[PDB]
Amino acid sequence: TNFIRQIIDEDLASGKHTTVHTRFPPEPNGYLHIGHAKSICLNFGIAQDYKGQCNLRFDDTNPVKEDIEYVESIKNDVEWLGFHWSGNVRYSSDYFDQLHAYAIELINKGLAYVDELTPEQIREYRGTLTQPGKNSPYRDRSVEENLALFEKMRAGGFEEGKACLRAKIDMASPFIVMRDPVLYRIKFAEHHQTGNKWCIYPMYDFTHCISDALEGITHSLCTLEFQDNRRLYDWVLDNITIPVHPRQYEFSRLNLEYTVMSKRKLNLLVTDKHVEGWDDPRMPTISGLRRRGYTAASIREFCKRIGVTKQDNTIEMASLESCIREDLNENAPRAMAVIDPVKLVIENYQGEGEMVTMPNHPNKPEMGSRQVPFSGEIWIDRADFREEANKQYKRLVLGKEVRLRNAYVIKAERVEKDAEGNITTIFCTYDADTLGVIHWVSAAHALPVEIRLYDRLFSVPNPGAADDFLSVINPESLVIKQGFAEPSLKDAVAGKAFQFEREGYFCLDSRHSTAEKPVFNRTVGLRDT
RNA sequence: GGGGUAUCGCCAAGCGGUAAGGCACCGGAUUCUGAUUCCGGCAUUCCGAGGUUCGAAUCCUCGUACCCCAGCCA
Ligand SMILES: Nc1ncnc2c1ncn2C1O[C@H](COP(=O)(O)O)[C@@H](O)[C@H]1O
Ligand SMILES: N[C@@H](CCC(=O)O)C(=O)O
Repeated sequence: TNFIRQIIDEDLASGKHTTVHTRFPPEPNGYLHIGHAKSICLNFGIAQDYKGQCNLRFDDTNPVKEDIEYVESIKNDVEWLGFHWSGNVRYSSDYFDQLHAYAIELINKGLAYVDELTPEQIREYRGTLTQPGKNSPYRDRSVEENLALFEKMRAGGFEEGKACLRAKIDMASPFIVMRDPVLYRIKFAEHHQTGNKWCIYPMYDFTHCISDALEGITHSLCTLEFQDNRRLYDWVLDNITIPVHPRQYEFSRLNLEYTVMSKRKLNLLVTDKHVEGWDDPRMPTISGLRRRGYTAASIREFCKRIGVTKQDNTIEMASLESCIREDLNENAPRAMAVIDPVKLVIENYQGEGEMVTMPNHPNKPEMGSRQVPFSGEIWIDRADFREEANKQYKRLVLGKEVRLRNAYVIKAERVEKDAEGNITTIFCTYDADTLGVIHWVSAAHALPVEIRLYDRLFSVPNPGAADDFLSVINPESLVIKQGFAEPSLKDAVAGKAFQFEREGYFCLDSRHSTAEKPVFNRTVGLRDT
C-alpha cells in the first residue's frame, strides 16, 4: 500500500468512484528509462489490482521535439515490462479539434485573449518570484477581436512568436503558473501524427486536464514538479463545459546512484556518441537494461521494493543489483567460461580427453545435467594461480592442490614464464581418480568468446549535479575481454542468461554476436566479499 | 513570494498507547561456485526547542534544513 492507494480506497468507500481509471502519458521525445518503469508499475498495477482500466497516451503537443521512432519504442517497452493498456493507444493529438473548440469557449467566455507581446516581453511582464506581474496592453480586446485574431493564428496568418493565446487569470498571483498562462503557440512544424494540418499547438497545461477528462481518468498520477500546476489543471476544467473532473496526485520521482535519469542528458550521451545508443547496456533505459540482461520481472520487483511516496530519494545501485541477482540465482543455468585464460597442462594425463557430468544448477537437480569435455590441456583464469601467498588464499598454489570444478584434483609443480617475466603455462599432475575449487575450460573443445564486462557509467554518485557531467564518465564502464567457454554455449540465444560459475551472470547478443564470434554481456557479478 | 518534504548508511511502515520490513553492514553454521542457504546482531529513538496528555514519531507553538516554480518545454 502507499498514500495513493489509500486515497483510492477512501474514494471507493465513500462512493465518489466505483471504478478506477488511470493512465501512463509519456511524451514521445526519447526512450523510456527505469524512472518511467516506476510510473508504469504504479499506474498499470493499480488498474489491475482494483479491477480497472489504464490507458497509454502519448502527450504529443510539441512537434519539434518528437519523433515516430519514439512512439514505437515506448509501446515496445511497456509491453516487454508485462503490461496491457485499455483500448487503442491514445494521443493528445486525437483531441486537437476538441482542444481548439474549448479554447473558443474560453474566448467567448472572456477568459482567454490573443496577445502580441514578443517572447521576450512576456517574460518581462511576468513579474518574479517575489514581485508581481503586470497586464499586457492587449489583455482587454473584445471577444470579437480575439476570435478573429485566433483564427488568423490558426490559418497561419502570424509568424512564429508574433502572437499567442493566453488565459486571462491573475497577473499578481503568488502561483506563477496562473499569471495568464499561454494556451497556444505558433509552430510551422510537421507533426508525426497530424502532418501539416495544424500550425498552432496546445500547451501541456491546457491539454493534459482536458485529455484526462475526455478519457474518463479518475486519478491522474504525476511527479512532484507538477504540484503548482494542479491549480491550472483545476482552473481549466472548472471553466469549460465538461462533465467530469479528474483529481491529480503527485509522487516523488526515482533517482539512481551513479547515473543520470533525464531525457535531455541521456539524449546527450546518445547524440555525442559516448554510448552506442539508447539501448547501450550501460544505459538506464528499459531497452539498455533489457540488452544488459535484466528480466522484466526483476524490474517490477525493484519498483515494488522502492515504494511510492513524496520524499525525494536516491536509490543505491546495490538495491537494483539485488533484484536481478535474486531472479537469476534461482533461474539461471550454470556453465563454464574463462575471461582471462592461461594454459595449464596435466603432464600426468593420457589420452585425447574424456567427458564429465555437470549439473545445470548446483542446488536444483530438477533442472538436469550435461556432459562436458575434460582433458590434459585446459584453460584456467590467471587470478586462480598463485606461486605464493597467504593462508586464506584457497586457490591453486605452486605447491598445493585444488579441485577442478566437477572434475579432478590437480597439483601445481612447475611453471614457465616469458621475456617480460609473464607466465605462459602451468604444469600440473592430476589424481587418476578424485571425483578450494576453480572453474576451467578444455583448450581442445573450447569456444572462442568475447566477454564484455560492464561497470557504473559515471565516476561519481550524483553525476547530474556536476558542472559538466560528461567529464565525470567512467573510462572503465566497458572493458572487453577475449576468453574461452565450454562448447555447450554454442547454442546460446539472445534472451537467455547463464551463470558463469564463480564470475557472474552473462547473456548473449550485445547487438554484436555472430555465429563465428559470440559476444557475451556481464549482467551483474556475484556477491564478492 | 508560493508550493512541498523532514523516522537506521540507502529506501520505507507508523494516522495518541508506548519504533514493521527491504537493500547494506557485523558474527556463526552448511556448501565441489570464497555464490547460494542458513541462525544471530544492528534506531530507549523518530530535524530542533517548548507545549497538551496518564501516555505522542503520531496534536499545538516557534524554529531549522533541503526540494520545486519567473519555457510561446513536459
Ligand atoms: N524519474 C522518474 N520517476 C518516476 N516517474 C517518472 C520519472 N521520469 C519520468 N517519469 C514519468 O513518466 C511519465 C511521463 O514521461 P515524461 O513525459 O517523458 O516525463 C510521468 O507520468 C511520470 O510518471
Ligand atoms: N506529461 C507529464 C504527465 C504527468 C501528469 O501530468 O500526470 C509528465 O511528463 O510527467
